[PDB]
Amino acid sequence: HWGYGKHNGPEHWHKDFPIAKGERQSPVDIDTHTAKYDPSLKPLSVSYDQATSLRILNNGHAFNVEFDDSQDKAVLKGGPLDGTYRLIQFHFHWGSLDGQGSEHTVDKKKYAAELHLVHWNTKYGDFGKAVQQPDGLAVLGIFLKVGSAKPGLQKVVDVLDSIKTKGKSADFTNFDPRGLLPESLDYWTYPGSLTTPPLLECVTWIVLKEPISVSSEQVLKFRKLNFNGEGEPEELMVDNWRPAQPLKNRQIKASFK
Ligand SMILES: NS(=O)(=O)c1ccc(NC(=O)NCCO)cc1
Ligand SMILES: NS(=O)(=O)c1ccc(NC(=O)NCCO)cc1
Ligand SMILES: [Zn+2]
Repeated sequence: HWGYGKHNGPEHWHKDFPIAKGERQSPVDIDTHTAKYDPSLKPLSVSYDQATSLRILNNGHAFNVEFDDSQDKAVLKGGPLDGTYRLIQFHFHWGSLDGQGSEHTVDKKKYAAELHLVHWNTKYGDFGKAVQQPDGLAVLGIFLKVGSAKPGLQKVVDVLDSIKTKGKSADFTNFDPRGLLPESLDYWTYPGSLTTPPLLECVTWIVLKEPISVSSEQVLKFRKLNFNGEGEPEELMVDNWRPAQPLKNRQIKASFK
C-alpha cells in the first residue's frame, strides 16, 4: 500500500497511480517573482460561521477533521472559483523537524506543516463525483510556522491522544475552523491535483500568502501520532508530505501585488 516510507513513498506512487507523472500534479514550488498578479481575481469568500464538525479520524496517512457537508454550512466562494464549494474536511501534512513538512514551498522554502481545508463543488452533488471533474475541488492551503501557539488549534492537538493509530476516530463537534485562519486572505492559485493517491487532477489550489504560527509543543503533538494500526509495529506519523512536482504548462496567479 502507498505511504511515506522508504519503500512506498512518493517516488513509488506512479507505479500504482500513473497520473503521478501527469500534467497538473501538486504540490508545486511557488516562485513568488514569477507568479503573475491578476487584478481580475476576486477576494476569497470564506463562510464558516455555520460549520458543523463531526468527527476526527486517523486514516493512516494524516488525521481528518470531518464536517457535515450535506448542506451549505461551511462554504468557500469567490477568488478564482465559479460557484460554491462545501467544506468536507481539513487535515495537515507535517515534518519530523521544524525545517520541513509543507507540501507547497515558497521560493523553495519549506514550512513546518501545511493545513488543507478541502471543499467540493456543489454542482457535482457529492465529493466522490467532484473528484472526477477538473473543477471538482477547491483546497485552501495554509502554511504553519513554529513560533507562538495558535489558540484555535489546541482543541485539535488535545484530542490526538484519542486517535493515535490508523482507523481510530473520535467525536469532534463544535470545532470552529475560523480559528485556524491567518489575518490576510491574500493568495496564490493554480490548477493541480490531490497530493496523495489517487492524485486526481481535480483541484483548484488556493494557497494563502500569510502563514499561521503554531507552537513547538503543538507540532510535537502531531509527531506522536502513528501511521500504523493499534497492535502493529509503531511508526511515527511524520514527513507525510509529497515534495514539489514539475509546474509544466501552468502559471501561478497571485491575488496581490
Ligand atoms: N506507492 S505504491 O505504487 O501505491 C506501492 C504499493 C505497494 C508497495 N509495496 C508493498 O505492498 N509491499 C508488500 C508489503 O506489504 C509499495 C508501493
Ligand atoms: N492533500 S489533498 O490534495 O488536500 C487531499 C484531499 C482529499 C483527499 N481524499 C479524500 O478522500 N478527502 C475527503 C475524505 O473524506 C486526498 C488528498
Ligand atoms: Zn493534504
